[PDB]
Amino acid sequence: TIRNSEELRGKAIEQLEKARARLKKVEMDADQFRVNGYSEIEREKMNLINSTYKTLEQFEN
Amino acid sequence: LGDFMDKRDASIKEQLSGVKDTSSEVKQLEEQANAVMRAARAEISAALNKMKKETQ
Repeated sequence: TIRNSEELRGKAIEQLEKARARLKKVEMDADQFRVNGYSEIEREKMNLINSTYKTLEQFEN
Repeated sequence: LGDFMDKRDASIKEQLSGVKDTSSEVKQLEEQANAVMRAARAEISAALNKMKKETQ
């Protein structure tokens, strides 16, 4: 009986802590992903405007 | 002797409970970590979408 509860508690805490550590890491991945996405969106917006200005100029031609 | 018997039994039962207690604590830790990781990912995705939509 003693060897069981301890193992459960050992294993259990290794697992809660591990799960929350993973949460942190993701909190990290997402955090990273959000920054990348934001930059990509800005560039894409830039894409649209730039290319449409090119299209304008061609229309003027 | 009766007290000695009780002490030894309690010490063992307490060890089992603590071992049971530790296992539950580790399960909670793992669950919390998993939930946190999900938030990061999902959160950032949502952000870009909302941000991506605004840029568009």
